[PDB]
Amino acid sequence: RYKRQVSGDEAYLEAAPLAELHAPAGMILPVTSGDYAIPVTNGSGAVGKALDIRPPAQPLRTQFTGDTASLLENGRGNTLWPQVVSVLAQKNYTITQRDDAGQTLTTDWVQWNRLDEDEQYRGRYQISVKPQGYQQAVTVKLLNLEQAGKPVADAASMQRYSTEMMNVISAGLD
Amino acid sequence: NYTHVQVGVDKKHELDGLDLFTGFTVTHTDSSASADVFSGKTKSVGAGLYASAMFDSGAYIDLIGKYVHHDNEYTATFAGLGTRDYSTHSWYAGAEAGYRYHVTEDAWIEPQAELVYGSVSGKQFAWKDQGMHLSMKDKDYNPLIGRTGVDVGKSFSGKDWKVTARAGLGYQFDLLANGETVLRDASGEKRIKGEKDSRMLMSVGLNAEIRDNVRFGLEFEKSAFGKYNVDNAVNANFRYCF
Amino acid sequence: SGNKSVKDDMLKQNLEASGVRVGESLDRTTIADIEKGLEDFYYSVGKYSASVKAVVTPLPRNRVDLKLVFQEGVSAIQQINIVGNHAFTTDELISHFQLRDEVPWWNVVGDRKYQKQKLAGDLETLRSYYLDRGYARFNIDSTQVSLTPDKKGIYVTVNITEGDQYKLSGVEVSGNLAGHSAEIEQLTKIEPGELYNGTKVTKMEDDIKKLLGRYGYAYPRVQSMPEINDADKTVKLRVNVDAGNRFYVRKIRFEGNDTSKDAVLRREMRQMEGAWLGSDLVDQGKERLNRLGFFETVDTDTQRVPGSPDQVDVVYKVKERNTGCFNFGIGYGTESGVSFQAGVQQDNWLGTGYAVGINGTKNDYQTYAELSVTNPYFTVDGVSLGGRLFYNDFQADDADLSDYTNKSYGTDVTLGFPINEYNSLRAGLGYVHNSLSNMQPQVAMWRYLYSMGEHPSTSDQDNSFKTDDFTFNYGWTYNKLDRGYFPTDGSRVNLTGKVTIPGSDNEYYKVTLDTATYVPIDDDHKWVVLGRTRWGYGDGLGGKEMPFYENFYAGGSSTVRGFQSNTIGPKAVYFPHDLCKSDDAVGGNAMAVASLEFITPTPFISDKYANSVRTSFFWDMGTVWDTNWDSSQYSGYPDYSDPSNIRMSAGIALQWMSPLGPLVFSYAQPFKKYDGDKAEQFQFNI
Amino acid sequence: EVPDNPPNEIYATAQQKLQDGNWRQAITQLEALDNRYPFGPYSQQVQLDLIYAYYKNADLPLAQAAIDRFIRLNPTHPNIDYVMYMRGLTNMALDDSALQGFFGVDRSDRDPQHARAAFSDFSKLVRGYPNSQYTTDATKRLVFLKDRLAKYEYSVAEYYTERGAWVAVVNRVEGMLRDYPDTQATRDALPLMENAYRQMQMNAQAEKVAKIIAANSS
Amino acid sequence: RVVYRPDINQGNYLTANDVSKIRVGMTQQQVAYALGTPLMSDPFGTNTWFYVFRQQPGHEGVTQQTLTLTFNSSGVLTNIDNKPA
Repeated sequence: RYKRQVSGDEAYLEAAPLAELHAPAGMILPVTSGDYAIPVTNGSGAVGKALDIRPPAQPLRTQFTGDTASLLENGRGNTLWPQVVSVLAQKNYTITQRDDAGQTLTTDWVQWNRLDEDEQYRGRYQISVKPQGYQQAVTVKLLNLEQAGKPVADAASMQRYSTEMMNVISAGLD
Repeated sequence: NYTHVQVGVDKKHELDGLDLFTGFTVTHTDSSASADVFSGKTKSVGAGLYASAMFDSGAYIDLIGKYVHHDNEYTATFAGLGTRDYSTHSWYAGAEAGYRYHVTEDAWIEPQAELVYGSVSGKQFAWKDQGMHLSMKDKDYNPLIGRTGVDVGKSFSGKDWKVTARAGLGYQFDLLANGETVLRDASGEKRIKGEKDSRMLMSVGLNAEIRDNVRFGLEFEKSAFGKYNVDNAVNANFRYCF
Repeated sequence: SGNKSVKDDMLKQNLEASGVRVGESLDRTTIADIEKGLEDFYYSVGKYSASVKAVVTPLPRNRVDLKLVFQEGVSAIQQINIVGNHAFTTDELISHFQLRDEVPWWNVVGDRKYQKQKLAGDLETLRSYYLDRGYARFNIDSTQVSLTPDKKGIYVTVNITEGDQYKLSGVEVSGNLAGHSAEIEQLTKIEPGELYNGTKVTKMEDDIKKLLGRYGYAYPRVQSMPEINDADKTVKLRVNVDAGNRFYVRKIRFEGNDTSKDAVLRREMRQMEGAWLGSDLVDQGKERLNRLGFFETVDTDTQRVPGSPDQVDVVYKVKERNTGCFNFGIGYGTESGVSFQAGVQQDNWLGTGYAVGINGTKNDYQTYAELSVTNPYFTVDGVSLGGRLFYNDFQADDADLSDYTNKSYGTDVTLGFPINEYNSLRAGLGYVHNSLSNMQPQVAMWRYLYSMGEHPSTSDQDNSFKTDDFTFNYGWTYNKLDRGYFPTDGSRVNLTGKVTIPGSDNEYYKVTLDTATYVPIDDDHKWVVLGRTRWGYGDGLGGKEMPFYENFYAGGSSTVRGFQSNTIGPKAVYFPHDLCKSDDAVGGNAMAVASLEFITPTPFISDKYANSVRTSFFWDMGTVWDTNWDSSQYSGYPDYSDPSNIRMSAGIALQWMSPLGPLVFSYAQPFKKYDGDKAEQFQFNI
Repeated sequence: EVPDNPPNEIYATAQQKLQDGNWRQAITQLEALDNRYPFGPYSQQVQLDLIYAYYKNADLPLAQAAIDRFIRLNPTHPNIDYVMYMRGLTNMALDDSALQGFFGVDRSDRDPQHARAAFSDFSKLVRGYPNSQYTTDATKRLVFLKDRLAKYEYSVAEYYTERGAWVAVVNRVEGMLRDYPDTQATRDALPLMENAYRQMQMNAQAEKVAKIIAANSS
Repeated sequence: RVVYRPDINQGNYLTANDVSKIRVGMTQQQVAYALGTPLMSDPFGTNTWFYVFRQQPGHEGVTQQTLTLTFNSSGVLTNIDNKPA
């Protein structure tokens, strides 16, 4: 595929897991140097080709705290909601399912981001609420379940990209 | 059948939208020809200089010119030639202009033309070995030849294609054929000269490579026996090291 | 822009190292610092008409770009004098200085620029010249450079003190040295009545260090003071050497070999891991690694462990070179039918140390193939093993002209073992079948057939014969070189002799010798003379004659050059169908070729590629002849049993080690030519 | 050769054509963009894409230089696990891949260097941030590299056993078992230690290590 | 046999003069200074010290004279063991 995968030298997976060396009574093995030591470590991680190698998207007070995109300090912050309406449909054939005008409270619809990489239609839902914490009216978009090719997935990489597409749209246009 | 090898050096620099270039070179062409009553072994070794310029507008102008010393040992029975060594100098220079316009992103369309003028001393010798005088000599031959050729070149890269695929066709016609020679006989004497030619051409086969350690070669040949029983020579090889 | 004396590269690393490089901030203090520094560098070059100028160009997004203007007009050396001296002429001193004031017309050897470090080295040379000749009471009182009031001429003067001569009365040795003192005094045995020489003393400390390293002490400490008796006009040396500490190699380590395994290199290196280090052993090991020939560069490094006081580890940093290759090619053609060729020749297959050679070529004119495999280290001691199979049913049938059709094949197995530090004997057995057919009528071959008891007719051009041969062969290769390709030191001689055991159709024997030696003239080993020679002789036994096909040939690359590939030798004579002299040769039973060669680096390409290439002048001296020659038969035709008909030439040669492989290119001109020279001028052997 | 136009479009085109996989043209665009936009709003993302391109374009040394530039540029970034894993992957990829890979030749007794460096890098990663997404495959790589280094040392000890220098073998295998006590290499190297002790006339220790085999008969 | 055999040395060599310098009841640093660092050491249980002689010019009889030291876990020599063949 040559697109999103590590080199094909993946035969290292089927290596013999290490086994400890018993010390008989009457003598002791020399103390381990410990320079080449591995501790016990968790699992539940994709390995081989299933493991993902793509640069995580660095978000643009350019908020980057993962599941949140709370950027912020404009006196006309309330006017950003009609700007978001202009972004939807008009600018990019999008729509907010239930968006009040003054409240700036919206719920995103299942979209379809076909940005190559064999990434099929990705349905990302979110809640568009504009807070004013520690600054003026801030932008925030708490994403929700995404579909992509699979029925559902919750890998933080694809979730990060899914929130970051809206993040970069908002940052670029405003 | 012949083998010709040339080498040389060149110096160049850019300009305000132009890339001037010049250089010097030497060449050597050995050949062996077989006929019904004539068998010749010829060697033309010499040297010369060339120039080549191009721009960002898709136009290139090139020219070469060299002098060699053609010496040939020929065994012939008719006219009592025996085994004779005809040796003389020959200086010839040609020019050409091409326009490798960007046909697409994977090829460039190049129409080009060329014209060359060359002069060589004749073969003056006596045929007294045949019993009769039969003086054989030629005037100062000053042949010239033009040619027009179109081609398309695949500018492949990426170390996966990295080839120089090219296609097209070209026609060469003699611009001047002034090879006059004089022969003598008991009944009378005769004079001869040359005429025009309408030679065709072909393209190169593969000229392939991938990286800085692989080079692949393959040549395409044509043998148009219908016109003048012409033929060509081709080869195919590649080089790699561990 | 502006600079031309120095390539712009060293300028950009000069900027980069100082602290300013693309992408970081700007500091105008560093602007002034680097301006003055580049002026100082130009003054060191000697270009005092230099003024580096900085052009600041502001750019949006708070950027800046710096341009440099370099208006260097012209530099100057115009005067050297040695005022103060009285016993030596100035010119003989000038003959040794690196820096020269002026050089005469009929040579372009030296330039005329001024480099301060060159002056310092020249002062060192002058000091050594005076001190090693006895003048111990010598120094450099004062040296002055001077500039004319035009910034176009620089002079240099030196002021010294001659002093007086002194004699080496005697030396001694002190300090806690090794228990082997006797040989130290042996090496420091000084015979009186000889004048002083400082460089002699320096060599004394150096080789004392070498010898103590040989015993096993790797970090010694040696110094010496010349107690000078001015009243008696003599000197004595007081030397102090410490024993150091017995050092030991904890680990031996290799680094750089991507392809070759650990075992192949560890198999070398007479210096052993886990013992008392010997610098001589390490040098022998590094020379052997250089000898293997498939390492473009190897260098040794010694590093004591930061732990115990006496434990040192040695690393061998290498950079392998690509050797061996496989080739493939089809030569289709109406005049040639269908032709085909393939084959791989690799000195070190995949790095395992084995050597392999395979080829196969097919056409209507020829059908040839061969296989060859060898391991140099059958056992751990170094005995070799090799096998070779070949098939040569060429059948040059078309036109049946000036040849003789043969189908031949053979298999041989050899083994060889090393006997001393630099010699390996070789023995082996072989079997070979040959079958000759068609032939062509010409003289000097029928003698071989008649020697076997059969007398075929001479008018006919048909017929055939078969032969099987069992052979015992042996060899002896004395090799001592510095590297594996175009070396700079040593010599190598090769002996190969073959005989036939009872029960074989052929009855003969064969001997060949080769000798290539290299003699440098410069200590740095850049200009060197080269001596090649090949010798060969063989013949039949028991009243019989040696086979014609196995005979010697001469002419081509690596042989006498310029003449033709395989041209030197007596030419046959054809039977009537009276006797017609052949153009080509058939091969004499005794050949001897010699060559002397003068190597010189090419002055065009830079030092990045300099190690790769090598050009030279050469003088080919060769001659081949056949002792067996019936002079009485055709004395009317010239007699070539006498080897006096020498063939020789001279010219230039060039060798290029491309990533695609070895390349050779030679130009030569025959001088003592004869008939059938078919001379060429250039060759492109690989 | 490059359009000097506002940055939004050049970033957009850069990500779009990296999304295509046109590395030969993407590396030049990205490097020019970085050198002309040194402190853009999200230049970190630019540097990470440069890492990705360099690795996938097989220009490993310049990628290593970019890694050790980024680490000092901001030693505290919420994505340094990816950078460290990419560095270790670069080391391992640089280490072992050649015609032997087609031939399946055991690359054990080759020059380690890069293997040791890769092991150190991966170990630093895993001991740094066990909660990251690049730990499992990392741990597997640690196991594989440990096995490789142990096999290399076993091979050199085996050659010394072949020669007959029955001291250096003791030191090398002792270092093996002190460093690599939990691998197959020591498991088949112990008999070499036994043989060395038996040949060394100091069998008082020999049977001692023989008892070691008595604990792992299996 | 007949093939050339390179010289092999695989130990720490010390002459009889340093052997005479050995005496029970003194620290470890002094004995390391006197005989050199130990190229061998037992890493199991007792921290005893070994010194060995390997010397064979090639196709010739090997020469071995081992010399062993025992140390308690206090930094003082307990006993020695010389052996000349």
